[PDB]
Amino acid sequence: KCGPPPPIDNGDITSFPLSVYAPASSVEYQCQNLYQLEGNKRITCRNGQWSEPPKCLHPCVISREIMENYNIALRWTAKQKLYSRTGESVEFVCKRGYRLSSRSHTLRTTCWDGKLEYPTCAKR
Amino acid sequence: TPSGAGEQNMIGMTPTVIAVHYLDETEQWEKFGLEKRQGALELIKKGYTQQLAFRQPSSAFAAFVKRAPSTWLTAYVVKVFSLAVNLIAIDSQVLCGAVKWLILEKQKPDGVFQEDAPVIHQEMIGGLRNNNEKDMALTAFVLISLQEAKDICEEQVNSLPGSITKAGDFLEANYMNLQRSYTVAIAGYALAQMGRLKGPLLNKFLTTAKDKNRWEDPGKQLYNVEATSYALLALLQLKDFDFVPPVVRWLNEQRGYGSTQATFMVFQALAQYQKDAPDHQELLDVSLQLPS
Ligand SMILES: CC(=O)N[C@H]1[C@H]([C@H](O)[C@H](O)CO)O[C@@](O[C@H]2[C@@H](O)[C@@H](CO)O[C@@H](O[C@H]3[C@H](O)[C@@H](O)[C@H](O)O[C@@H]3CO)[C@@H]2O)(C(=O)O)C[C@@H]1O
Repeated sequence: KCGPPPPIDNGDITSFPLSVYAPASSVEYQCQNLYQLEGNKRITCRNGQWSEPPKCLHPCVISREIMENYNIALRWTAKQKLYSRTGESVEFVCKRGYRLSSRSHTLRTTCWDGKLEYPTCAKR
Repeated sequence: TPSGAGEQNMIGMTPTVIAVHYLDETEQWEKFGLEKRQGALELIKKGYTQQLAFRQPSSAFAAFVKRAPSTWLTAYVVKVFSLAVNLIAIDSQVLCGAVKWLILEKQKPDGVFQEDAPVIHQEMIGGLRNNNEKDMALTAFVLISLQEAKDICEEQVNSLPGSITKAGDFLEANYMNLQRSYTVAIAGYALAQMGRLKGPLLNKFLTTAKDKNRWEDPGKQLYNVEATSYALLALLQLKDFDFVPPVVRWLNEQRGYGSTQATFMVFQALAQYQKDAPDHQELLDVSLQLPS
């Protein structure tokens, strides 16, 4: 018999908590909107003990602040801000007349766990 | 009677819940007619029970069974049900399920709450019906509702305190850019509640008032009543009893269609003013809100 399930950052269980859980019994987690479950969504009451719980991978937030800098702006839409899931790509072109000064590929990237590497475009 | 009852029922619940609250909090039942309390409690029960038929499998609410649920309405339900927890039996799964849906489904990574299915009856949302600063205004509105539920649900819903914190960060990071008195008042209450209103933000909050007695913007005056009520709640959180008497007088002097928010917020703020403030001024009439 286990106690209440552990918490995880940016997520919670998909059911209402109880005080004591009979062994064999499981519960699932879910992450907040745009966060990505890493690991098994389910845990089990293993001899009076919870099995291991998942991680929630961070999305990447593309601000009007970040835009004004690396001198890149939004390629398709014209939203002054945008959110990207982990495992999902964003695409820019350069600012008011600049060249691609980063790597031989980098305009198209993979947000992963809050990390997204921006292409830099330098002036003139 | 307009048709989308998931919303209309909340409009009709509102006068009764906030009247009872006001009279409980100020302990003025003796004067009003203590005989009438039991009846008011049953009217609240009947509002609550009727709202349950609009609760979706997701634990969110909407005007109809097959309309997408509203973020704003689901948060207004949480706030109203939270004021009623020691008035009637409110099932925690109903209240904390709605809280968890907000947190899990409608909050964006940077803390913002978003509305994907606006309410049909836009007159019920008071000064939110404005389109500038809606991210801040709505995030504040929802967070205030989360704050009301924190102690009922913190246990049933572990993600609640972090979602609270994350909403506060977003308000704090954008408070200084705000232009409208309404947002300054509503976000200022939300921040003050968490003790996170200070420095330039506190100064900005206080200096936004007109004549040190109201928070107002060009527009429907009902929105300024509602703004100033939040502001009065923020001042009570701050324990700033020096700033308070002119605010209370201006509000008391301002005694319909589209008045759900004004009514809710004036009665809340004035109840807390009398509950908290030493030698408070004599105050208005509750039988309008609570007839027989
Ligand atoms: C986080 C996020 O929103 N990711 C999307 C992105 C972004 O919306 C966008 O990149 C930001 O500017 O869009 C993605 O889809 C696009 C992609 O398939 C590209 C391929 O180069 O094509 C785009 O459709 C274009 C179409 O190819 C053009 O010929 C046409 O002129 O316009 C269309 C739309 O404007 C896709 O939108 C992306 O990968 O960049 C998908 C991400 O998940």
